[PDB]
Amino acid sequence: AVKAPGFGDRRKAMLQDIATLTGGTVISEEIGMELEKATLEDLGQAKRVVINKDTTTIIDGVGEEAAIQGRVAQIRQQIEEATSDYDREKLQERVAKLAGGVAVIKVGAATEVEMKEKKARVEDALHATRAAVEEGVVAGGGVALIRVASKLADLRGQNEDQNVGIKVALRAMEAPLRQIVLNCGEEPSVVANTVKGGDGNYGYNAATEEYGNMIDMGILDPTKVTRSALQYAASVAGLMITTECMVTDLP
Amino acid sequence: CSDSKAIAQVGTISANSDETVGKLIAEAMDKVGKEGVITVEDGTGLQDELDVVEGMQFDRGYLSPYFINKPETGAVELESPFILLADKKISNIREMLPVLEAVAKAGKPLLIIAEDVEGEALATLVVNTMRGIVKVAAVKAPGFGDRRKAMLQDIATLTGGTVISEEIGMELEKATLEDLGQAKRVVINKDTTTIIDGVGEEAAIQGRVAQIRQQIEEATSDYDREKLQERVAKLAGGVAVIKVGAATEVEMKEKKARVEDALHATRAAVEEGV
Amino acid sequence: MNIRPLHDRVIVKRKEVETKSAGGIVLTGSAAAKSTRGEVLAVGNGRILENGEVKPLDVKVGDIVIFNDGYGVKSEKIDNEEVLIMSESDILAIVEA
Amino acid sequence: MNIRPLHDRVIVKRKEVETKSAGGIVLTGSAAAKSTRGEVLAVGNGRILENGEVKPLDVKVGDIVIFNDGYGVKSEKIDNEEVLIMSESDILAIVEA
Ligand SMILES: Nc1ncnc2c1ncn2[C@@H]1O[C@H](COP(=O)(O)OP(=O)(O)O)[C@@H](O)[C@H]1O
Repeated sequence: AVKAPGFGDRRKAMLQDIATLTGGTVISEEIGMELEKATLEDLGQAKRVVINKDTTTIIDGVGEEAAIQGRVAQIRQQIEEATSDYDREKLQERVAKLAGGVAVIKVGAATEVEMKEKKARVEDALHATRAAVEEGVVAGGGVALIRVASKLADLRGQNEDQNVGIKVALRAMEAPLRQIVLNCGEEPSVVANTVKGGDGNYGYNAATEEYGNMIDMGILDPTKVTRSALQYAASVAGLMITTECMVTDLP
Repeated sequence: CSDSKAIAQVGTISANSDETVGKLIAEAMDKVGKEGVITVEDGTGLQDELDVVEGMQFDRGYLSPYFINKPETGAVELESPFILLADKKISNIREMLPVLEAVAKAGKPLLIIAEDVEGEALATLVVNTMRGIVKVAAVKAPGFGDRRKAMLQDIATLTGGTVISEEIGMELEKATLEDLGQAKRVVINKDTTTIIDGVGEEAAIQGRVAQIRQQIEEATSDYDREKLQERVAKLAGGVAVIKVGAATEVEMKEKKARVEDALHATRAAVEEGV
Repeated sequence: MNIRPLHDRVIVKRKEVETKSAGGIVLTGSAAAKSTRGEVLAVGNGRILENGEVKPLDVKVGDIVIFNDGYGVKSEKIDNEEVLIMSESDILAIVEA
Repeated sequence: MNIRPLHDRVIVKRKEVETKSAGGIVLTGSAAAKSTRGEVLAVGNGRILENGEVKPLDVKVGDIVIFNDGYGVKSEKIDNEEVLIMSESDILAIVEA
């Protein structure tokens, strides 16, 4: 005997998972099934089960996959909701436990200071890959923004001021690349130019400090992150330059 | 200021030349009619959105998921049901029972509204809706005590039933089919309840809306004006909500501020002209 | 395997009717629920007062009866089946065919 | 389908609710009065007291009676009808039409 998996209501939902998976039926006190009366057919079946101090495990369900996959598919309607990822972690967890699997990456390090930073880069890469998978990828090294900026050169607005605003943005999309170059202590003007001289995915490889095709060099930025970064930057900077006055507490 | 064009204009002007907002308000004011309510909340996504709920709908869900009829959508549909309106929370099924037996012989489903429905009653009710003895559903009354008790009479007169008030000489054990309210349809999900085409007299409805207009001029502004007109909307007109899109929270503040400004301004145009 | 009640005591098995049936046609019930009726399996000698004699137990056997469930009744289980033991004083009435 | 109560016990149906006008002074009310009267459905053989054999109850059937209801009265449902089972000692006097 083991406690049921989650906190009460979510867990009550998870009992049905276990039930349909093992071809058994949940005994629900709030219905006209009583806890005292149950038959051998009410029980679920499994190939084997294994329990330790930590987790409980079912080695297989004896229930047919039609009904089961019916439930894995029908939980997908529950996947999108106002709760963002809070539900998604344990819900996709649920879906996986029924269909897929769960994975955990243990990050190795010698000392705690290395451990924290290393794990940070790992979680970063995880988010990045999920984003890549979801929205696709574009050429890295900040060559993306500059590449689209070159396509927007003919874009103009309602008045001259708006024109200048557009030109400001297009200039600012060069920033990431110039900064990447700059951290090497190299001419951003020259590299940015020789990149603007190029076409397609031609860009600067900062680790090898040489030019080349980015995608062929396996330098990839998930489209989602470039898209988001640009969108968010413009959102706040746009408002921030409209400031004619500032009010605060006294020093 | 009358036509939706002009409304859209003053909206646009007050909103600092955001035309979208101006058109949105004119559109909303057109859809919910006069007396209908328009409010604005922070939007999930980057684009502006206008939501419109027509008629009588309140925000409470089915108390048990087992009540579900006609799934999926996890919804419960009752065709021409009886509405039961109770001022008190329902614990025992004894006090509950006579009216329910009266409805089961009646041929019709039953809808329940109270402070709450406690275990013994829910359990008995669920088992009975499961056995296929009766089609039934139960939801909480809309507001906090004075608010909900105030809205119970609204829903009552809308559906032509009478609220059972322990605080008057009606006790729930003694209840009649005439004490029950009637409606064309009712639809309930985990979130909201809806009463479609209530059978209550148009006389009674305009009577209670008129009776609420005396409450409209009440000396306490903001929410009192807001939540009261809300009730009115539910009886006669409809309710609308404008969700403000933004990339970041500061942009959300700026846009939403401009939106409420445009909202008040358009209302002002309707009232006093331009 | 047959137990014989003594004196004023009788032994009956309750019929499980799944309670009510409230109060008319037809409803179920959740709390305050249990079989209040049953058939008499066996009967004791009778009451003893003043030793006028032992006046038996106005309740014959294989009668269908209504009774009150108090503390006085206790349930015991014979082979394969649970049955209850009570005193005639605890018996309210008898149904006739 | 007549059920017979045993010994001193009789079975009675509860009488009506609310309040009279009593000359006109009395009107419906929150304060509840619950069945202090009833009509008797059936009656037992009689009481047996310390060799005082069977004394036939002084209460005929279809009599209208007043009673005080303690635990001694039990509520049971016969023929889908709510009824009370009580001892004649628990029964107060009887009113004539
Ligand atoms: N070897 C490389 N050569 C050129 N550009 C690179 C290389 N590695 C990463 N980049 C670019 O630098 C950026 C990485 O920025 P990083 O330092 O991880 O901070 P953040 O991810 O928050 O911007 C990515 O856009 C990537 O395209």
